[PDB]
Amino acid sequence: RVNFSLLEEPIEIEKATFLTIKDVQSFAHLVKLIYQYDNELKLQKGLKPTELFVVTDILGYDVNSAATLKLIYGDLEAQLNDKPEVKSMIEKLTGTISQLIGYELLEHEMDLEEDGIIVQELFKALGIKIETTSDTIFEKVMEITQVHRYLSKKKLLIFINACTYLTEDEVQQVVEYISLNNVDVLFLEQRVVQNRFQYILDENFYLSYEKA
Amino acid sequence: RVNFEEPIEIEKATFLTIKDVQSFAHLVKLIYQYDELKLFDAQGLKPTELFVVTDILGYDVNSAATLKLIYGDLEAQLNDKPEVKSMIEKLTGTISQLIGYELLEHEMDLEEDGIIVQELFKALGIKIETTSDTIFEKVMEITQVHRYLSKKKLLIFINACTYLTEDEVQQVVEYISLNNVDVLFLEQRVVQNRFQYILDENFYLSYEK
Amino acid sequence: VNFSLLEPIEIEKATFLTIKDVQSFAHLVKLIYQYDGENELKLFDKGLKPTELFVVTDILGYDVNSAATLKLIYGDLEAQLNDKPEVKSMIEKLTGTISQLIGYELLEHEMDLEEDGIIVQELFKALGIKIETTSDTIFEKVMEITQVHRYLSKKKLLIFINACTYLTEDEVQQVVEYISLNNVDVLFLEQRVVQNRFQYILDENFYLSYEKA
Amino acid sequence: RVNFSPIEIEKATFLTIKDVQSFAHLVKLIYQYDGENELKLFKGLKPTELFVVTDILGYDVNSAATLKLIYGDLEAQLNDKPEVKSMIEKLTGTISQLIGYELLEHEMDLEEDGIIVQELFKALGIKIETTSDTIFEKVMEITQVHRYLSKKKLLIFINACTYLTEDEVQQVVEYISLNNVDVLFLEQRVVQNRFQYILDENFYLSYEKA
Ligand SMILES: [Ca+2]
Ligand SMILES: [Ca+2]
Ligand SMILES: [Ca+2]
Ligand SMILES: [Ca+2]
Ligand SMILES: [Ca+2]
Ligand SMILES: [Ca+2]
Ligand SMILES: [Ca+2]
Ligand SMILES: [Ca+2]
Repeated sequence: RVNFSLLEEPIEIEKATFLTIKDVQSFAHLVKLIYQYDNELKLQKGLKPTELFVVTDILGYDVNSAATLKLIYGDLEAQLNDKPEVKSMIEKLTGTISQLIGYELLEHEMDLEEDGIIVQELFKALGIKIETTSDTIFEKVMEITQVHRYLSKKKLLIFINACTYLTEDEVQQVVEYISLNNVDVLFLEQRVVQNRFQYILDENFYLSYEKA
Repeated sequence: RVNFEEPIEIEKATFLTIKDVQSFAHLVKLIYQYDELKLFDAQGLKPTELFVVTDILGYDVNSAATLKLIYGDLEAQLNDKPEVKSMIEKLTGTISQLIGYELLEHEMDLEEDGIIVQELFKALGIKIETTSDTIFEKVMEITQVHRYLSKKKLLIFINACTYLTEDEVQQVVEYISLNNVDVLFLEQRVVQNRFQYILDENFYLSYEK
Repeated sequence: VNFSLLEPIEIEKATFLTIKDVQSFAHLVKLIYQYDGENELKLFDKGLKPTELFVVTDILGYDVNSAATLKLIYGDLEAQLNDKPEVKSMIEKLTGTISQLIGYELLEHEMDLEEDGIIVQELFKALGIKIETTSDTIFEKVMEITQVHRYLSKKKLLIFINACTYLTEDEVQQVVEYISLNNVDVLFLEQRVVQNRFQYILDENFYLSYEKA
Repeated sequence: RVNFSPIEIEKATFLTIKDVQSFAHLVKLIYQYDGENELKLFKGLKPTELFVVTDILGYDVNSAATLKLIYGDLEAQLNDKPEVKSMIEKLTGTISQLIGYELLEHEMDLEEDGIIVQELFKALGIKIETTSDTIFEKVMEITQVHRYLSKKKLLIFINACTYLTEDEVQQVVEYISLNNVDVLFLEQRVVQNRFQYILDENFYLSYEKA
């Protein structure tokens, strides 16, 4: 994954790549570009607006949206498909509940009818979601990265200012996760992230791949 | 129970025929307009306490407000069969445990609440069966549903008795008696072989046969 | 359009069908309400989707002012307006003037405000444009349902059940009079004979005939 | 106004937290605001009285409840310019009648009520413009929105000053002091050239000019 704007040199986003932009205006501008994304070019084949995933507000980000739960539930059912001895138990438990309640409908004085219970119905009845209420920014960053692991239509996650919140070993565990799961993410910072390699465009317009 | 040209007393299944079509139309209008024509208790009826059907097969017996009342009642019936409820409680508990393990094995921080019996009712698709209904059956169903909707003091059917054999009518008239529900049947053709208020072409109020 | 259930009766314009036996009247009503295409009632052209069918028993209760009906009526209403261009341009010029004025008000306001335009539909919707139904008689409502049947091109067959029990002999004529004018196929289904007109009849012993009554 | 996890929020007030773990911890505390570990006082603040932004450009300024309030103010404005209101009502009036005849000649029994200004604003899609915003511009708009929502007693911007030059912050602060609202700027690095509370690398609170 490749982008270019004012640099006149293409930056390469492979796994977890850090881009620090010292001058606030140029940082405000690249940020504005990222939200207006459509100038600013993302690649070979140009990225579709819909394949970009941007977060600035880590805690406000809704990770339990309707679409994301759909995939999670899809995978949970799959996982449970591969454990026939468990799926089996579940089926017999739900079957029994249905016979049981079935009887009640009969003894009920109106003309009652039922279908049955499939696993998705169970996921929905259980209130299955990602836990977020007790999240630290670190725990949440991780949760956002994993949703990205899943959202295979989302080609690039850009974090903005996310590092201003994390301790240095915290940044390393996020990187280790991104490395290990073959996803690509850009951290866009205005202040240098300590003890690692990063692109830096400095107070003047000198682009370098230094370290801190 | 009391409604009014002359005051009429509605209790169990009562029949009102109007043979002059215009005055039948006019009354049916007034029935749909209700808020001019006045309906009383033992000594004032609010619109939400009145309930009307012309389209017997189209009426949704499975509407959410009614499904609530049946579910409530179905749960009460569970509650009063303590060994059965306990069986269900532990079976849904066991499910919640199993799925909960699966949550732990899944890579993300996953959470679940629990399964209560109303959720089971909604997951099974508990409703009143209607697909196979005959007009006759649907009238029976609608009538029961009238026993439950006790904020609905009076039920009016219009032209029901044109769909129904004189024997079905009597079934229904009885069934209504066993539930002590007040329902008015408004017709335009006399209902054969029974006592009905009649308002004839020449506007004479009769209690005939 | 055509039905068989037992043989076949063409329904062209305002056509009446009296089923004199109550068992059979009820059976057929059930068939209509259970209509899908795979089941035992058959309605033609050949073709006829359930989505294309349109049945009303309860007339006062029918919602003539639904969103999907109103979209069609507004559409017609737009066209009637394009057929009188001097009125049309006056509307465009008058909404134009509106938009400029409110525009200047967006400029003078502290905040950075933006508008787009007013198009006729938006005017219809701001006008509370609907069919008046509060004061309806059954007769009046029956006209409106017929009228709405006409504008819904997707609805090929309208069916009224027991409509003639609320309607005087004069009133019936006019519905038929309207129906013919507009080339819409509506079937009136009855249990009693309709006074003084041509109908199909199924008698208590199941002979079908086409008679005045 | 008053803050503790003991700080007085008045007009434009900045609070810098130097240890990232503290910062993180407080930001989280802000997103959980109920009345638990940290507290905001006039008497307590309800969570609907609170108003936090981190994602400036993402923030929906054009929400149904905010628009409600602009429209009322726009309407108020209109009413105060009676020559204009009078022109608008004539225009809507004439339109009403033209369509009026068209309904009378329509075959169906067609009915209309009328047009009031609020409906006018709605058919226009009156909204705050944001597609072209810079972060600065958006920051002004949100500050404006805060000025309309009497209900939110406090606005908290987090990391706002990583996107803003010294001169722009200064324009934001001029605006706020002037329209007199309470907005807290929570940062993790010192904002040049102004007074701000500072939490040291623990645990000392001081109120200096940087
Ligand atoms: Ca089910
Ligand atoms: Ca969590
Ligand atoms: Ca639950
Ligand atoms: Ca049934
Ligand atoms: Ca518009
Ligand atoms: Ca009317
Ligand atoms: Ca209006
Ligand atoms: Ca703007």
